[PDB]
Amino acid sequence: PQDLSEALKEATKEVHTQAENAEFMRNFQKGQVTRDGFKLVMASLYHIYVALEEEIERNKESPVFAPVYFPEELHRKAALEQDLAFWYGPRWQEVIPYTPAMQRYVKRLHEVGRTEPELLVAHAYTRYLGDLSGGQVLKKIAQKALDLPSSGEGLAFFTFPNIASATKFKQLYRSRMNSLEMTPAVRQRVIEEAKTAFLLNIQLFEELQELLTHD
Repeated sequence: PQDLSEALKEATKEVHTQAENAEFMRNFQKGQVTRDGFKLVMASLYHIYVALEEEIERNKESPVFAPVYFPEELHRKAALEQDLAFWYGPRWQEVIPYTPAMQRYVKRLHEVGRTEPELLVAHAYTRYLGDLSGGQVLKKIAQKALDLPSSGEGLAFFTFPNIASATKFKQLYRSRMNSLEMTPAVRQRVIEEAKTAFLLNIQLFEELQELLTHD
């Protein structure tokens, strides 16, 4: 439907559902997550955001991405750095895993950011706004299921400090994205890449599940 944000939601409803029904995520959402599994998602998110934010910076001035460029409100890399230092210790950077499923997610981000910046919006929208909207619920599940100490660290990723109202921010983001000048042909590629984003998360979930069950 007219608005890109609406068309995107309709065409990805199927894969979005498959993403949430993916075993690993399904369990996490049901409160079934382990420290090992949670550490894997956090490490995964770090690699994803590092690559995504790297590509955003390279394209922040392009007419195709500038409208959805909100560095202070959304950057997550720094937050994940604080979090990984807690979950993996002081030497996290040389200990966190970087699996094949994480690698191809990163690869795709770099591909899009370097040659087709017009599609970066598909990843940024689903990743940022998706994480922003589901964070508080996932955070509580994490706290309950993992029983961490009153360390004051480990879940910074789940709080977007520079966004007062998640609802008002999403309204603004969709507005910028919905008023983005794009061809019905370019528009189709973007919707298709939104699909790619969800599919990349599904293959990641499938791998993390496999890793945990066979270690």
